Amino acid sequence: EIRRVPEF
Amino acid sequence: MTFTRYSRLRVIAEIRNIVSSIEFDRDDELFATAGVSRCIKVFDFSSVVNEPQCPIVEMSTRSKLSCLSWNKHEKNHIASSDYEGIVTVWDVTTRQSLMEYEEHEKRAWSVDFSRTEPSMLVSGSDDCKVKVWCTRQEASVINIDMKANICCVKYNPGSSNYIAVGSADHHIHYYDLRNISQPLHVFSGHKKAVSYVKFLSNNELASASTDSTLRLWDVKDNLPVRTFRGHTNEKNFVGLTVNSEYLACGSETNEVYVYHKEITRPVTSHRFGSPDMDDAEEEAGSYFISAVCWKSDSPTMLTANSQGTIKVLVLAA
Repeated sequence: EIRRVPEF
Repeated sequence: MTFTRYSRLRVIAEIRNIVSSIEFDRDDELFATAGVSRCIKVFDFSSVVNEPQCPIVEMSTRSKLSCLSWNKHEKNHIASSDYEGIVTVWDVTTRQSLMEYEEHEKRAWSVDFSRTEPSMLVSGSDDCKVKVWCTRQEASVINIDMKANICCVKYNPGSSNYIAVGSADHHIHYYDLRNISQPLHVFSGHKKAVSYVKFLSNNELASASTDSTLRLWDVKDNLPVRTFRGHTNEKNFVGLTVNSEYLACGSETNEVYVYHKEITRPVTSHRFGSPDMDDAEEEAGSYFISAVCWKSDSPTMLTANSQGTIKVLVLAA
């Protein structure tokens, strides 16, 4: 989760 | 001929948690790794390839690291972006932080040192700002308020006036830093956040996204070119690296993928942790490739995964 890409 | 020049990736060395970034220095002599362990490690490439393993530098950091970028002129300088938002320039010989840029208010996902104006570096953050910095100045020199999270920033390789910005809004915003009122162009096509942007050349830009595609774009004529498919990338930063001819990326199946820029399907792939004999433990979906980096235009690549394993791979017939 630390490398989860954000969504707007 | 091109599709069939290479059919496999050979493992030529292995160092056996998440490595967020793996990058070669200016001369492809040293490489550095960084990630959640709060430690920037520098390795000698030739030593890693030739010997049966220890970093030559370790620099402890206060925060988890997201990205590294070596300076293209000052051999010994490397930038990091961290989860506090700090963008640090380090000297790997003295181990000291040379600059600690602290204006971002949230994690800085990306940093990039310019090739052509080597004192310039750019960062992007969850605070929705792109910041351009000069190593001779403590305050940012350009600030762009983007109004969506910024996942990746990259300078054009031929000119420090242009940056590609990959956003959580699903678009690549391509800016001329001399007039930031509007980007030169905004490239739409990805269906999810754009996690990486990397240039193959002055006019060719590649992107990765959590829509399980890479895309190639023409930044001279502002055109979509090609979409690459085969890998699995629906959630994480899994790495993107490109050179004049090839794209490589990670996958959420513990596999590295390689594409030739002219062909939409992989030319090859490599599994980390493929089972042998009666192995019956974790499945492939339990690990992801987390960082990749070509050794310039050669068939050699560095790769790392979410367990911290580092491999040197080489495309081969």
